[PDB]
Amino acid sequence: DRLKGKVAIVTGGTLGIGLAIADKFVEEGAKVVITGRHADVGEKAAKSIGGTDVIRFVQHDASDEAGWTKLFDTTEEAFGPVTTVVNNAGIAVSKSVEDTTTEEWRKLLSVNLDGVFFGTRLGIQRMKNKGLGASIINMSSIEGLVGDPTQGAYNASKGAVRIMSKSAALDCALKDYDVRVNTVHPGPIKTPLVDDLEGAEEMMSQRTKTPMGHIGEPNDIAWICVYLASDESKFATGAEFVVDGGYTAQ
Amino acid sequence: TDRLKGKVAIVTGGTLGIGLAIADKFVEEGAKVVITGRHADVGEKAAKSIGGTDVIRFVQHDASDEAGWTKLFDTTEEAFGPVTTVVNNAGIAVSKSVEDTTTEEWRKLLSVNLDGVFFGTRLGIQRMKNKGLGASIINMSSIEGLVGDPTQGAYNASKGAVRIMSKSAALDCALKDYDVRVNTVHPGPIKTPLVDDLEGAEEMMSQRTKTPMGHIGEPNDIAWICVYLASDESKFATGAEFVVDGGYTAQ
Amino acid sequence: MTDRLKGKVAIVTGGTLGIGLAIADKFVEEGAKVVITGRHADVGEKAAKSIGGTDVIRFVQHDASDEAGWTKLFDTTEEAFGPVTTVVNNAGIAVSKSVEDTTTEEWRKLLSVNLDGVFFGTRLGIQRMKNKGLGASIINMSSIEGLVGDPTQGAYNASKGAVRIMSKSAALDCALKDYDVRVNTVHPGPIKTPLVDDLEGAEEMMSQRTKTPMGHIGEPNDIAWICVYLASDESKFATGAEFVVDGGYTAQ
Amino acid sequence: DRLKGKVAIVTGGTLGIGLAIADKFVEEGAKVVITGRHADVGEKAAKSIGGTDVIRFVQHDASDEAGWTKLFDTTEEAFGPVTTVVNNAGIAVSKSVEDTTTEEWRKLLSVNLDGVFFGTRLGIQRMKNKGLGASIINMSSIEGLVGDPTQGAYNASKGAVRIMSKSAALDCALKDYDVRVNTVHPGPIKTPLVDDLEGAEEMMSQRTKTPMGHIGEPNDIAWICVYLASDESKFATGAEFVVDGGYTAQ
Ligand SMILES: NC(=O)c1ccc[n+]([C@@H]2O[C@H](COP(=O)([O-])OP(=O)(O)OC[C@H]3O[C@@H](n4cnc5c(N)ncnc54)[C@H](OP(=O)(O)O)[C@@H]3O)[C@@H](O)[C@H]2O)c1
Ligand SMILES: NC(=O)c1ccc[n+]([C@@H]2O[C@H](COP(=O)([O-])OP(=O)(O)OC[C@H]3O[C@@H](n4cnc5c(N)ncnc54)[C@H](OP(=O)(O)O)[C@@H]3O)[C@@H](O)[C@H]2O)c1
Ligand SMILES: NC(=O)c1ccc[n+]([C@@H]2O[C@H](COP(=O)([O-])OP(=O)(O)OC[C@H]3O[C@@H](n4cnc5c(N)ncnc54)[C@H](OP(=O)(O)O)[C@@H]3O)[C@@H](O)[C@H]2O)c1
Ligand SMILES: [Cl-]
Ligand SMILES: [Cl-]
Ligand SMILES: [Cl-]
Ligand SMILES: [Mg+2]
Ligand SMILES: [Mg+2]
Repeated sequence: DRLKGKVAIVTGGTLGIGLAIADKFVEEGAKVVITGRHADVGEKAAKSIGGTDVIRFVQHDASDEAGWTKLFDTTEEAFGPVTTVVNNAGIAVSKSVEDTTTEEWRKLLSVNLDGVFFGTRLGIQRMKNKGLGASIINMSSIEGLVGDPTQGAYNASKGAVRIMSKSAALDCALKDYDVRVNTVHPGPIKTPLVDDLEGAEEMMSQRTKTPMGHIGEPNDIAWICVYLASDESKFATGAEFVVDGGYTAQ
Repeated sequence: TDRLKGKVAIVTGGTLGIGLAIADKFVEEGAKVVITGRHADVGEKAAKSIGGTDVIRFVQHDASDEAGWTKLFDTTEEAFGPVTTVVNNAGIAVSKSVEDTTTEEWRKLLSVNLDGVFFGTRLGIQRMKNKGLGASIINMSSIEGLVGDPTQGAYNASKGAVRIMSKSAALDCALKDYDVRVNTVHPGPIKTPLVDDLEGAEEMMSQRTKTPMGHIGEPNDIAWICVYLASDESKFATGAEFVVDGGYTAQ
Repeated sequence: MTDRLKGKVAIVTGGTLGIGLAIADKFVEEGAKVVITGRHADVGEKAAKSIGGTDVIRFVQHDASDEAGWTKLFDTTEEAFGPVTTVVNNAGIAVSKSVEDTTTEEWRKLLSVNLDGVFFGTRLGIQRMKNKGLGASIINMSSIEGLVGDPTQGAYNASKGAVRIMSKSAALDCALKDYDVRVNTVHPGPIKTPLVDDLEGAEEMMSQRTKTPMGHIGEPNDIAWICVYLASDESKFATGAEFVVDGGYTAQ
Repeated sequence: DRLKGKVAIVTGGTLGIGLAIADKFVEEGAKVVITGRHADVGEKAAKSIGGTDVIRFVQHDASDEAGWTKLFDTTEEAFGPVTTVVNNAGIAVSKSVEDTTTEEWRKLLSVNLDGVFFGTRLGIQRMKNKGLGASIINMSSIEGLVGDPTQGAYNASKGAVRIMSKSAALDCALKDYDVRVNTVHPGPIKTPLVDDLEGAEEMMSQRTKTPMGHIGEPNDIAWICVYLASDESKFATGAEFVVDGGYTAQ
C-alpha cells in the first residue's frame, strides 16, 4: 500500500514509539528491521507484528559505529536495498544542566547524537543516487524545540539532531541524491516506560504542559512517520513535524 | 481502506491549483467535499472533473464574504451532513514591497487572506465543536508565513497572521475539549497554471538559492499533507506548522 | 543625558503610557529627540513634559490607524527636530476574546490599530528615511503573542504574527536596495503597564511559573533598553530579527 | 560604565569576535579574563586591551574540563567572583554530514558543545545565589537556526548550544538563581575563522546569503553581548539574539 517497496531500519524499534512505527510500516507494505539491545525482547516484538518475511529484529546499539555498516548489510541481505532510516533510539537523563555529570552527558550524547549522526551519514552514503525515494526520519522531540529545566543533556542532543538534519537535507537536495531528511518532534507519549515512572503521565497531562489534557499514544508518531517515509512527502525535506497535543503552541 | 471515511470537508478556493488537488485527494480518500470559488463555470467544471454530486459539489463563494460563510456551511450540511473539516485555502497575491503597497491593495489582500481565514475558522469552531466528529481546521499559511520576501509585504503580513491566529484557535479548542484541531500548512513554490501563466516564475523559484531541490512542487504535494491533517491519524497534532517546501526554509 | 542615540530623531507611537513612555524616556536620556503620539491630548502633553522640554520631546495627537495623519506627523516631527531617523511602531490594543468569541467589529478595530497602524508607519518610514545616510531604524512592537498562541487573545495573536513577518519583508527590501534602513521586531513578554493593569487578573495569571519562569512580569524599562540598542548604530548589522525579552516565557 | 562591577570570562577571547567582546567589556567597566590555547597570541591580546588591573589571559582549551575549574579559581583570585561567562570558543569543519569523519565530528563537538556545557554548568555552580546579576552568553550561530550543506558537525554543535541554553535559563529562573542564560546567533563576521576559509567572505557576501551584501564585523557581536551582560537585560533569559545582516529573515 502506502510504503510499497520500502525497506526500513527502525532503531529502538522493539518498544513504544519505535515499535508502533515498525507496526504501521509493515501494515503499509514496507519490510522492516527493528533494532534493540536485548534479543529475548526484540524477537517477540518482531513476531508480534509479522513473520520474518516482513519484519526482523537485529541486536544493535545505536552508538556502535561499526555495527551500523553491519546492520545495513544484514538488512539488505534480508530485504534488498535500504530505502528508509528512522533514527529513533535514545536515552533520557533526568538532570538539569547544572546537575548533569560528565559521564551522564557523554553517554546520552553518544546514543542520542552520535547514533543519529552515524545512521544519517551512512544512510546518505548507502541510499543516494539509486532512485529509491529514500527518506531519513530523525526523532528530535519537542525537547529539540523548547528547553526543559531537568532535561539539559537531552535538550542538547535533540537540538543538535534538529539542525544537523537540516544540513543533511540541504546537501542531499542540492546534490540531487534522491534522499530526504526530516525531523519528527513528539510531545509526551504514553509508553510502558512512562508508565513505570510514577506521576509522569499525570505531570505531562497538566493543561500547562499538554493543552489537550492527555498524552498521546505511539500510533500518533507512527502515522506521521508513514507519511514521511512514503513518496507522498517527496517535496518535504529539512522540515520539522510536530505531534505534541499543542505543547509547543503555547 | 479510506483514510477520510465519513469526513465532510469545505475547501475554499478549491477549483484550481492546490485547493483542487486537496479536494481531489479528499474525495479519493472517502470524504464528501464542497469546493468554493468566485467563478461558476470554472467551479462547476472543477467539481465534475473529480466526481459526481454524491461526493463533491461547487458553491460560489468569496471567502471574504462573511454572510456567505454561514450559508456555505448550511449548504454543505444539507448535502452531506455536518461539516467535519475546513480547509481555508482561498488566497490572493500582491507583487509589491511593503514600501510600494497601496492601501487598497493591502486591504483587498487581507480581506481574503486574513479576514476570510478568520471567518472560516471562527465559524468552523462554532459549528463543529462538541460533536465527536474529529473535526480539523487546516489553514494554508505558506512559507511566506515563516520567512519574509522583499516583494510580498502584504502577503507576508496575512500569512504570519494566519500562522499565529491558528495557534490561538488550536489552544482554545484543546483546553475546552472541543474535539477540533487547528493546524497550518506552509507550501513552498508549487506548480499551478497560475504559476505557468507568469513567465519565468517557475524558473526563478527553481534556483537553488530559492528551492534547494532545484524544482518547484506539485499540487498533490500539498494534498497529501492535508489528508494526514484531516484524518484521525493526526488526532494528537494541533497548533503545529507543516512545511512542504523543497528545503526552502531550511537554509 | 548621555549619547548612544546622538543625532537620532524618533517617532514613538503610543508613547504617552507604559512601554512607549519608557522608550521615549530612555531615548531622550541617550540623546535622541522624540515625538510621542497618543489619542488623548491631556495625558499626552503631560507625558512629554514629564520627560523633558520641547527642545527634546514633543507630543502629537494622532491615532495610529489614521493614515493621512501619518504624513502630517512626519512633517510635524521633521519641522521640529530635522529628518526622522527612527520609527517605533508601539501603539497597540488588546481584546480578551477567543477566536470563536471574537466579533467582527472587535477584529477589525484591533487590527486597524495593531496591524494597519504598523503598516502605515513602516511604509511611510521607509519612504521618508531611505537613502539619506541616517542610520535609520524601524522598530515594530510585536509580542510573545507573535510567537506563541493565547487561547483568549485571538485577534491580538493575528495582529502580532502579522507584524512579525511583515517586518521581515520590509527589512529584506531595505537591505537588498541599500536604503540604510533596518527593520526589527521586539517581542516583550508580560510587562506591568496600564494595558495589563486594567485586565483583571492578568498580572497574576502571567506571573505564574508555568507562564513566566522568572515568577514575575517585567517593567517598561526592560523594553526601552532593547529598543535603545535597536535604534543605535551599535545594531547596524541587525535586521529582520526578533528580539525577545520575556522572562523565559517562550523558552519552555 | 554599563558593565560596572562585572567580572567576565570570555573563552576564545584572543582573536576575532571574542577579542572584540573583551575589548568592549573592558571599555564598559568590566574586569575580563580571556582564554585561548596559544599564549603567544593571548598575552599580546590582553596587553592590546589593557593592564592586568582590567584584563588577564589564561591559557585554556575549552574542551579541557579540569582546566575550567582552574580558570574560575584564577579569575576569582584576580578580580573577585565571576559574574559573566561568554562561551565563545569554537571551531569549524568544512564537511557535509556525509563527508564528516568521526574524528572531525568528535573534535569539533568536544570544543563547540562540551566546552559550552562545561562553562555553562560551572558558571551556574559558581554564580548561583550570589545576587550578582549573573549572565551566561552562549555563542551559537545562524547555523544553529538554519542548516548549511557543508558544515554538518558545526550545525549539530550550534543547534545543541541553542536548546541546551534554554534548559539552563529555565532552571536558573525557576530556582531564583539570579543567573540568566541567552544565546547569540551571529551571521557571517569578518574574523580569522572566516579569513582562513578561502572564498568564504565572498560567498557569504552574496545577497542570496546576506541580504545586506557584506559580512559583519566583530564589534557587531560585541555590542549585543554588552547588552546581555548588563543589568539592562534583567528580563531577558532563554532567548536567541540574532545579528546576521538579514541572513535568516529570508
Ligand atoms: N509565494 C509562494 O512562495 C508560493 C508559490 C506557489 C504556491 N504557494 C502556495 O499556494 C497556496 C494556494 O494558492 P494557489 O497557488 O493554489 O492559487 P491559484 O492556483 O491561483 O488558485 C486559486 C484558487 O482560489 C480561488 N479564489 C481566488 N480568490 C478567491 C476568493 N476571494 N474567494 C474564494 N476563492 C478564491 C481561485 O479562483 P476562483 O475565485 O475563480 O475560484 C482558485 O480556485 C498558498 O498557501 C501559497 O503558500 C506559494
Ligand atoms: N504590556 C505588555 O505586557 C505587552 C506585552 C507584549 C507586547 N506589548 C505591546 O507593546 C505595545 C504597548 O503596550 P503597553 O502595554 O505599553 O500599552 P498601554 O500601557 O495601554 O499604552 C498604550 C499606549 O498607546 C496609546 N494608544 C492606544 N491606542 C492608540 C491608537 N489607536 N493610536 C495612537 N496611540 C494609541 C495609548 O494612549 P491613548 O490611549 O491616549 O491613545 C498609550 O500611550 C503594544 O503594541 C502592545 O501590544 C505589551
Ligand atoms: N566568524 C563568524 O562568521 C561566526 C558566525 C557565527 C558564529 N561564530 C562563532 O563565534 C565564535 C568565535 O568565532 P570567530 O569567528 O571569532 O573565530 P576566530 O576568529 O578563529 O577566533 C577563535 C578564538 O577562539 C580561540 N580558540 C580556538 N579553539 C579553542 C579552544 N579549543 N579552546 C579555547 N579557545 C579556542 C582562538 O584562540 P587559539 O587559537 O589561541 O585557541 C581565538 O581566540 C565561535 O563560537 C564561532 O562558531 C562565528
Ligand atoms: Cl524524540
Ligand atoms: Cl485622536
Ligand atoms: Cl566566581
Ligand atoms: Mg511554550
Ligand atoms: Mg532562509
